Amino acid sequence: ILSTASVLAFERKLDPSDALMSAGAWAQRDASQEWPAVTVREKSVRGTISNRLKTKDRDPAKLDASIQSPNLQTVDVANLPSDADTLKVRFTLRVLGGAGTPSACNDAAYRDKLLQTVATYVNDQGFAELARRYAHNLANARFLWRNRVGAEAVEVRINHIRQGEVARAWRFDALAIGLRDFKADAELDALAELIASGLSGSGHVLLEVVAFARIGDGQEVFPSQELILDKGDKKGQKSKTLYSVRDAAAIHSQKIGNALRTIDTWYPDEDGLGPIAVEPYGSVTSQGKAYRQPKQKLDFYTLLDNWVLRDEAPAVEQQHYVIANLIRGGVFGEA
Amino acid sequence: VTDPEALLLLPRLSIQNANAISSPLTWGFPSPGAFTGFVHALQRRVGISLDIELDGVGIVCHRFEAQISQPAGKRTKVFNLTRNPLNRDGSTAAIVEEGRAHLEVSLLLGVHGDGLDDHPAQEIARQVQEQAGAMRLAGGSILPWCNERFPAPNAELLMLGGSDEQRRKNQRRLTRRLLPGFALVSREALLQQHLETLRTTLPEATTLDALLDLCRINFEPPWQVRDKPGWLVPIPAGYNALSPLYLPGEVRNARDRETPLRFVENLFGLGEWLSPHRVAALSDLLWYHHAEPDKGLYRWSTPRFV
Amino acid sequence: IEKFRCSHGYNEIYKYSPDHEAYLFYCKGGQGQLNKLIAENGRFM
Amino acid sequence: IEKFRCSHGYNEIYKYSPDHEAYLFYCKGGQGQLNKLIAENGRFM
RNA sequence: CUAAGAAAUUCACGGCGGGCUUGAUGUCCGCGUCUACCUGAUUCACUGCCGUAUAGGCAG
Repeated sequence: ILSTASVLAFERKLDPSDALMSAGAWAQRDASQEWPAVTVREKSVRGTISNRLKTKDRDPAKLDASIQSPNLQTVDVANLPSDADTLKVRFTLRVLGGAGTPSACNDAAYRDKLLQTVATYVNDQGFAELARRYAHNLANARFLWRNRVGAEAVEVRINHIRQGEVARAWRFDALAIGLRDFKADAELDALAELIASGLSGSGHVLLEVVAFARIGDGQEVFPSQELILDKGDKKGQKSKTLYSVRDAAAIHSQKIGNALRTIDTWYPDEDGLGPIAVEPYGSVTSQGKAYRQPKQKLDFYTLLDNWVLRDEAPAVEQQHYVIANLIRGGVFGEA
Repeated sequence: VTDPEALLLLPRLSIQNANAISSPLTWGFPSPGAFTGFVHALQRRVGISLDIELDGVGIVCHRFEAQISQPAGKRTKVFNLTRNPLNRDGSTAAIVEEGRAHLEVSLLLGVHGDGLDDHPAQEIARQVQEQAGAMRLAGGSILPWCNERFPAPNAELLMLGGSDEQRRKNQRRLTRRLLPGFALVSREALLQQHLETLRTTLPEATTLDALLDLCRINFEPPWQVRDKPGWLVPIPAGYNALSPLYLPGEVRNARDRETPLRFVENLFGLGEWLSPHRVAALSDLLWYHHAEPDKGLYRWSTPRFV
Repeated sequence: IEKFRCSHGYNEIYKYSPDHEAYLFYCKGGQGQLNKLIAENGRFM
Repeated sequence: IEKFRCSHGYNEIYKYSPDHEAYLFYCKGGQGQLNKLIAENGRFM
């Protein structure tokens, strides 16, 4: 009957690291191995009320009594130094390989059917549309999340690392490579064949991604923000905490991973957004709305069942999305 | 178990988000079972090809940083979480707290077999390093040291020495290499004799309470804190049976249907963080696997320590 | 004078402090956490 | 031999030191800080 | 075959209003630092001549 396996689990291929941010001056980017780190420091913010009022706090006596009592925090802030206009964000990325093989599968019949489906896809069309989009999201510095929206010039340097030394070095102008068009280039396609040979092979392909952005002298950079519940009890505490590995601000690895997976241009809703992250029931956190709903036949699970179980192979875009989920990872399975 | 014919040293390995939740009772450094299972996964993936038996693991931990945060006004700590995606309706999913920690450990794994004579030592050392570069150690990715000053290479020390002096000499050479860390060993005999002295103090005492007494900084009246020998920590020392061993194709929703399953429960022993040159024998300080499957008692320890 | 103030769009609960004349950041949460904190501590100081 | 000596008009607490045979300046404060330091450390050395 | 396998905290913010810390005070008696050495290991790869030469030789 070939039912679905009760334990499905794919390991995360395209594994990035924590993107360390450091700062220095542009036009000495080639000597940027001793650039001092952007440090996370504290500052006090004091605001008036700016939220919408709940129609019982709209009495002008109550409003004037409320705005005489401001609300005080102490936020973490990360700024460039006052004599440094460039943010250097530097992470590593392992492209692991064995992209179709699950880390856990119950039914051996389902496992061999899934391996046959994946090898059918790879022999049919390899990881060349997927690795082109991963090379784009490495090429345009989308992993620079808010550090990219006002930059004068973003330059991304990608170095393939063999046993101890650089095997091949790239260099992109990340503002020319757009955030929504997956076009073609020679160096982008060379990076695409490298990520394809990573994802197809057995061993890992390691890349070092460095991105510089001219923000301005002393301007604010945006490292990753920490999700802490239980901020504290009966005292005054921090409202916004910034990530920092070793006294050095940083972006989380899962935020870099969400930037790299932003390849999904094939969801059935119109591309007013553009590419979104590859997720089952593809759900943009900032939008708060989950596209690729299971009401339509276009989420990950139903497409995987139609592809593997009953051999209803979807469109090439949707199976690009399915194999992009398999590279993404996940824990699947019913009761 | 059997003694190692050689002693491979995986260098300083960076692990970015390891499981800081070792056990239901302990947080902090990941469980030693992660490292022994990692070494068995290394054996499962290259040891069958190089005809060697990678077995045992020495944990050094050059540096450690739990992604924690002490809240305002509390003595305790909480864990910095990740933001999981939304559900299919856009609602925030129920947050499941996972601990994350950044480790820098080096693994003294013992190797014995007929593959030592077939291949050069640096060849099998580079082979298991290139394999461990694409693996994970406690749920955390292994960061592979790209474009720093110089890569930390391997050195497979042959445990068979031409003398006692040559053995101590290259052992001291290795111990100088893994020196900025802190070796983790299993100290269960000290926990047992602390149980005996505490039972002499007041009877019907559990060694759960002896473990808890060895953890806490208890104060004594004349005020003086109780001294503790070394850095004594609680570790999860394996699993104990809760269920009869089920058949492979019998339990519903297993990982696979060719492996017998058994519902188990953690066993909390005791460990001791000591500097690695205290032991004077690096053939020791390796964490092995002791199952005894008929009783339960799937556990790990450092046998031949003292 | 209200003991808690929810900043509504930003999901932050501000509790009034009397030493300085201002509100300080208490915890995250919205109207439900605000109402639960009002039920626990009582509003109007 | 007393461990603390309050200099009363000048609001200074002097603690006895044994190396040199004299009192040295410990902190400021009067009789209350002196009595609190006596309760914490014990007088008469 | 690792309490395995998966994960975007984030959008905005005026901390400023103001201020007399003061009086007083003995640090001080006493003291043996000695003993004995290779800075020299080629440790000055120098100065100049013949030659168009940096090629190659020569002189002290």
